[PDB]
Amino acid sequence: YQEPTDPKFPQQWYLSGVTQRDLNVKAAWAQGYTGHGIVVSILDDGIEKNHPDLAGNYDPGASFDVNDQDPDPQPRYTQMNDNRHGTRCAGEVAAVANNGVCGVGVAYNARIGGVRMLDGEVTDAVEARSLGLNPNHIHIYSASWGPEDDGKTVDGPARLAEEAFFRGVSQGRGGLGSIFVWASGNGGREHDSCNCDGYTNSIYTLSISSATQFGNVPWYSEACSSTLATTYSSGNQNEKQIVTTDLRQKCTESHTGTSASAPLAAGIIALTLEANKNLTWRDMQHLVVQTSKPAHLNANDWATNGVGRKVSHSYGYGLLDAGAMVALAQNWTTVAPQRKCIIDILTEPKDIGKRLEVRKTVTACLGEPNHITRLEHAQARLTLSYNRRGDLAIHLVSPMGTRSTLLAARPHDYSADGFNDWAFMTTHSWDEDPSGEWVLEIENTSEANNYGTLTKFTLVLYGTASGSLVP
Ligand SMILES: CC(=O)NC[C@H]1CC[N@H+](Cc2cc(Oc3cnc(N4CC[NH+](CC[C@@H](C)C(=O)[O-])CC4)nc3)nc(-c3cc(Cl)cc(Cl)c3)c2)CC1
Ligand SMILES: *[C@@H]1O[C@H](CO)[C@@H](O)[C@H](O)[C@H]1NC(C)=O
Ligand SMILES: [Ca+2]
Ligand SMILES: [Ca+2]
Ligand SMILES: [Ca+2]
Ligand SMILES: [Cl-]
Ligand code: NA
Ligand code: NA
Ligand code: NA
Ligand code: NA
Repeated sequence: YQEPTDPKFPQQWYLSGVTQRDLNVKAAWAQGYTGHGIVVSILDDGIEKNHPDLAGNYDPGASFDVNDQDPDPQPRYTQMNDNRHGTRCAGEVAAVANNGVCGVGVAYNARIGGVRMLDGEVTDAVEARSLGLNPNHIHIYSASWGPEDDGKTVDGPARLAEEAFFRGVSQGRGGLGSIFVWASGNGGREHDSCNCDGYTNSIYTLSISSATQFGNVPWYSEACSSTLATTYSSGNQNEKQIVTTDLRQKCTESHTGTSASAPLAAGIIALTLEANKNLTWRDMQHLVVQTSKPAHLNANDWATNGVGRKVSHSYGYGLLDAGAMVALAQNWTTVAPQRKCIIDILTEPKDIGKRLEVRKTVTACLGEPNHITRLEHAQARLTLSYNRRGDLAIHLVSPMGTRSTLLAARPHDYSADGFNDWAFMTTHSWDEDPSGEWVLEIENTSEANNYGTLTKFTLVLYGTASGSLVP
């Protein structure tokens, strides 16, 4: 295998590292996987389709302009270079290799497009028309943004966008399901808690957080239980950043944030789909769970779950490992059809006060076609009132003892509107047997005499009843 000759490839430390602090992408390339035949679309502020490092891989069939309602996603050029982010992300996935320009994409032979959707009012329809763009041509969608990362917002896809997610994973990609890759958020300095973002909190999105070059949790990271894995991104000013294509036919060495991590994951997923084009949207999440690597990622919350995997709310199952992903994809057996077990927990509303614990022993739909012995995602769908929402911290403990943080305290969240059937999601009990006692904890983290009521707690289990590995 001959590694890329591009002038800035040596500066793409998260690929070309010889120190083991990288995404192990060269190993995938050396197995023959470069993204050939795979189609990725960047949902953002547009894509400079004539960029010298993107033109050779540019695919109009992966592109649209929902802001101006035309097929051409070219960015709006301004003095401050406002609409450059989509172009930066496109190059992370699929910048051309061995052409004397900038560096390379993770999947440097994949086809790449962009949806111009963020340069205008982002409505439910705009979101739905973007997520649902050409779903039998585009394999993988990359989205780096969502509701405001101000640490006080609770919002997610409205009706059309949620319908687009279910249509995508159900009928997209020939029935195998669109793969939606999401950044878990940039709200770290606002103490944001990312299950409050219904896009990254969705089971239908494969959610990605960031690690700095030295293996630390960056200032901008949000912790939450819905995150699945991690890719490198920026950190302090002694740590390197992401190197990629930039607006006006330039390169950049200063692409940053969790919003730079999701495209790298999308590229790794593109290599993996080249290795096995029959992978379903759920198969891809299984591969990520099984192959991601905690080693050398620093966090104070690494915990071993019930099947022996380390999980963190900052990192999910750890750093993506592209060589391992493509190796395991090749002979992967398609997972069984997805089951869903609905358990309405409360017999009466419960006063929260200073602290509430709800314990329930469940059989996970024993005797039914939705019996689950092998969990994938789990949700605690909660309806509650509270006088100051951000004073609440919420945890969910599985029968195997895995304590998922569903919500951390959010000091800026002064809302008195509570949670209205909010489906807090955790990935940390993946492959556990969910039969047994679940424990929900709601606590007032403030010394204030806060008050409210939990009126509904639905435990929703997804998964299967076959195919488990030895822990
Ligand atoms: C009841 C109803 O009908 N309820 C409609 C709302 C439902 C909730 N939704 C949330 C939402 C807001 C949002 O709002 C924005 C707007 N704009 C940005 N931008 C633009 C500026 N950019 C500058 C970057 C520069 C500084 C740089 O390069 O650093 C940052 C990102 N981000 C988020 N997006 C998304 C979204 C983003 C992507 Cl990607 C894909 C999809 Cl599907 C949805 C979603 C808004 C409409
Ligand atoms: C894809 O997987 C399905 C489900 O196991 C199987 O029926 C089908 O034959 C597979 N197709 C290919 C081309 O491998
Ligand atoms: Ca246009
Ligand atoms: Ca190049
Ligand atoms: Ca957030
Ligand atoms: Cl469902
Ligand atoms: Na965000
Ligand atoms: Na997700
Ligand atoms: Na444990
Ligand atoms: Na059990």
